[PDB]
Amino acid sequence: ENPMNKIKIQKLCLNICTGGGEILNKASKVLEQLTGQKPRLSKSRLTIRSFGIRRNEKIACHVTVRGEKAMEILEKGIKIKEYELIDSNFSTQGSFGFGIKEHIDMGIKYEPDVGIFGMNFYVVLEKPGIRVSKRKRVKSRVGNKQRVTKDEAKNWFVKKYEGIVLG
Amino acid sequence: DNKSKKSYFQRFQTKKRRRRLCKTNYRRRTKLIKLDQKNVGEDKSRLVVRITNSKVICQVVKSHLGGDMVVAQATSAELKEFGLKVGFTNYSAAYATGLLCARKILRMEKLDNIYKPKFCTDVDVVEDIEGEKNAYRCYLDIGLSRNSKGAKVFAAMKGASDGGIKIPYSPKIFPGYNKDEEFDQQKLRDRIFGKEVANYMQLLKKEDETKFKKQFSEYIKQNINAEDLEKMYENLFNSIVTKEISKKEKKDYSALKKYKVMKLTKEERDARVQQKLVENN
Amino acid sequence: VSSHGYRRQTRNLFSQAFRKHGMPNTSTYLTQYAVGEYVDIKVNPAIHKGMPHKYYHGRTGIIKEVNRGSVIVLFNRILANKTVERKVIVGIEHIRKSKCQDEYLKRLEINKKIIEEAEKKGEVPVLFKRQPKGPKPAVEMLMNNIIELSYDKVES
RNA sequence: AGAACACUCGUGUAGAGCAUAAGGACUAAAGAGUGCCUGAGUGUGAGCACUACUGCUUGCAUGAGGGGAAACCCGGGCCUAG
RNA sequence: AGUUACGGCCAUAUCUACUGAAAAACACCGGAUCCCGUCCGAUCUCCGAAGUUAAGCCAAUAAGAGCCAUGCGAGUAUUAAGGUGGGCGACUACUUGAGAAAGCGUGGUGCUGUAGUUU
Repeated sequence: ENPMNKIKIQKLCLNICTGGGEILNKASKVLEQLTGQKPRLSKSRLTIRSFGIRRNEKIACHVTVRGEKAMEILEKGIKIKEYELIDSNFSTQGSFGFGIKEHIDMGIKYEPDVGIFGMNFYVVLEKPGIRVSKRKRVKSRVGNKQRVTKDEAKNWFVKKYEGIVLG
Repeated sequence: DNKSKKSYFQRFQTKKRRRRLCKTNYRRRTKLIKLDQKNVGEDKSRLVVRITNSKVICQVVKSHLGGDMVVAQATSAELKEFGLKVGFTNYSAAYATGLLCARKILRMEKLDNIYKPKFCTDVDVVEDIEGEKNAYRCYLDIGLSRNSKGAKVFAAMKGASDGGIKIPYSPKIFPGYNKDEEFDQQKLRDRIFGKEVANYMQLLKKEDETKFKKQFSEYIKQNINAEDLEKMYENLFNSIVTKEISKKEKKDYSALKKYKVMKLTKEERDARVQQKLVENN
Repeated sequence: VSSHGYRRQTRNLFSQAFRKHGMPNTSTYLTQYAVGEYVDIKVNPAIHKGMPHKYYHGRTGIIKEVNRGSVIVLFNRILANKTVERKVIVGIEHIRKSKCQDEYLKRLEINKKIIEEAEKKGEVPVLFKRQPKGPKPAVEMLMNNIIELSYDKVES
């Protein structure tokens, strides 16, 4: 087969949303354990009385992982979801996402004062050369040859983890 | 939404060519080149430094109406004449190229014998010798590259200064600067003569000899060792200052015009369309 | 009633042309000026320093003094039925070199040859004046190929 | 977790913003962020708006002046009122 | 003859699909010890050559969209001067002069300056 032209992970995005006070600190400590990083707190775009959100108030924390560490977390999570995904979960862009309701399934000890949180996982796939669209000098749009398509993303998932993609 | 209607295309204004290509910053260029109306006969020279995956380029350029004129040029790939075997995009190779560039200039102007070289022993700007002709003057053009402490663009710039050209600079940008303390110049000298890489080579042989072979294969092929670098670089600098490279010859590669493709005539284009209708019916 | 600020009534003037927005081109900055040249004012709305008053837009005058990034130009104006000279300060981004002397300078180059020979051989120059177009010329015609014209078009 | 919560990928000539009328101006910015500073210096000339008051443009000299690697810029507020 | 570095005039150069490419370059590419900067060596900064023409850059193709030119529209629309011209008016004929636009047809699809490198 032709080298280059082979799929990889470029990014895994993790986010927890918990609008309020000390809850965000309690949450942040979790992300700081699952990955060796300090996560970025994010703030409310609008003011929404019903949801209990003032504008410019912190509401969530996220962290982005790349390289080897990404492989461990993704394997750890797809197990929790029992290798089962729906055709809804894949985009026209070569990316996919799922959710988890209970952080303790990723293995960490309980500590009853910390609490129970869920988490979103989102995964972005790639082929070499993407740098052409991100570098400062001579920045250009990539060729259709080097994108990742909806079918390819499913094929990669099936191959790599032996999972089942339901219609 | 946008690209769905004709009016989008009809009303659109294109950026200038070198902006579409992301090669030039026009706001920076204008501040750098704009003419002073009272200083008639002033003819500012830019020192242009650019770094490619393969090589370092120094050019000295004057901006004239209709197009920029290149006074002189030097490239790290030419240092192969003086026996440089390795690291053509290294911090040392940046400095060496700026040194080479300066000498070629001062020879043309015949200032060469008045303003002598000075290998990296202070951080002052070049100063006009009394009773003789003034130093050649230039200003630095770094393009789209970022300014930060220890960027390779500033190495070439110190090369040129040490070579005898007058550039205004502040030492804030060199390794060995301190926020509220005197300049530690041994750190600067260290990098110029390649200590930074020797120290990496030495480390890897203790850590992982497999990774060492992967990281430094080209060096191994030349039988260079970490110990050899200072002698290598001292020789390289001296030779630049001492010798001169042979002139280039001109040749007509005209015959390679065979490879150029030529556009279809009207007569052909029409027949091709006609055939396409008939193939369809 | 109308007002009297410094940029009154300049909605049409002092606006960019279609598909020509943005800052000036390099040629603007690399042009050198000298005392005694004729120069022509056209304001660039994107530059906010060194703008002249809108009366002077599109007028041509003569350079009196030259500074780092601006010029002083002499103009004449009628006020209270008398002629007044005015000295206008303008930045170099709002001016272009005038073409108004072009033909005269060519004519001077021809005169400069003749006026030397006129000392050696003649006594006075022929001086090469322009003349307005004269009467219609004479013509000799072969008289084959006649074309007839008629009110054939009825124009309902 | 809903019409409307946070995070992403692709398109995106301005359909946004620019405290305060209306017009003009602005896109690797003049918009949004981040760093440092108090030039919202000091003497003294020449001019533009129908030009007194007022507002602005610009010259020369100085500061144990600022910001920037530097070319450059700054004696209030992007320009036209307070 | 191309390319590459720095440019000039700023779409004949744009936008969308497809296809080609000797040499040398230009790139993608392999790491983070240091200098430097990030939630994140993705970007920026540094140290490298195991791979690859798949991408970009360059070039061709398309009764392509858009842009540029020219012919026609057309002596048409409008307009300066004039008369004891006409009309209740609204407006309009004539005499000596100046003179368009949209649409629609046909052709084009970057040109050049200084230096460097490659049969």
